[PDB]
Amino acid sequence: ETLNGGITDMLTELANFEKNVSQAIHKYNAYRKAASVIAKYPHKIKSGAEAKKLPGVGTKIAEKIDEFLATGKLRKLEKIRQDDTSSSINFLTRVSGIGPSAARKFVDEGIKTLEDLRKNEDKLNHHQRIGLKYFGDFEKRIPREEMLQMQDIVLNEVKKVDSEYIATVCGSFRRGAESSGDMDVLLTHPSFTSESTKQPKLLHQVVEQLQKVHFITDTLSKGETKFMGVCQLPSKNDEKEYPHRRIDIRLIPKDQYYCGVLYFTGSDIFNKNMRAHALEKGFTINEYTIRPLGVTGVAGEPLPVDSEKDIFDYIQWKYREPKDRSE
DNA sequence: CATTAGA
DNA sequence: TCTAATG
Ligand code: NA
Ligand code: NA
Repeated sequence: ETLNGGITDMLTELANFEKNVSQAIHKYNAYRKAASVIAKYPHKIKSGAEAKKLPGVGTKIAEKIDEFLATGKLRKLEKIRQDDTSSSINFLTRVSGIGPSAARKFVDEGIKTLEDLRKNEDKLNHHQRIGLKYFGDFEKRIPREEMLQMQDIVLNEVKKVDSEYIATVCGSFRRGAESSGDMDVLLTHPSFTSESTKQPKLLHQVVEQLQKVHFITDTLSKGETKFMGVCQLPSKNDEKEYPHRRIDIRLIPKDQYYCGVLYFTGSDIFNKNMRAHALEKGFTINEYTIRPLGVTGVAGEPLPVDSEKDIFDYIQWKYREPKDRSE
């Protein structure tokens, strides 16, 4: 957690590089396992060899360990950190809709700078274009202050459109976090569940709504179960407008809410833990359901839920407020 | 790990 | 169709 961090962090530095600049899934996958194990390791790594004993830690990595242990630096790292091309890819990648595949492709073409992108807004697709369009706004955090204003609006329409709607703004937001990245609206409705052959307009109705009013200003992607967009707070009697923000909505079968809701609310750890807990308590929990375990090895049978509570009960736990969903 | 674009 | 990009 700190006793072997540099090693791990250098490792991840390395790893990530292979994945992105180079197209070396393997090496990249190497660095990651290695970083994982060493990370586990209960002692201070003092040398390659000691490291090397490790599973996944070969001669390659060990080698880097020593050089780093010796000189608190690495060349390959130092070389890469320098490398314009590689620096370039790490950056373009920040543009929403820009992957590494694209990042290289763009570079090769010679698009390195943000402006480069602008000069050629044509070589970019709608997603990427909007990505670029709102680059600055997409990088800025979301004050809960705004979260509250945002949430409030979304809820208001949802209800206005159909009273039978169920929405939940999951995430950190939900976990009481002071700020957030983008807003996540978990959606469902009774006329939709596991079997009931859809009702795409169920999704569509709302979206239209939020656009209607002008909260949604753009669509990244819209499918029959997941809308990916950008929204905006109504720049008051201005002198102050609002940054453009990422927003996502997803329709859900009412018979799978709380689970998802459980799940999207997190935290990353709280889940796992809550997840490990169900296992002992004779269960299984995943993004959609909770199913009683059967000794034979595995087992099915999706237990009926009506609130985050049911799930809790099932594994016989303490209701944990979103607030304290921290781990 | 699944859901969307696009080509 | 596959393949990429987001979460
Ligand atoms: Na080994
Ligand atoms: Na990106």
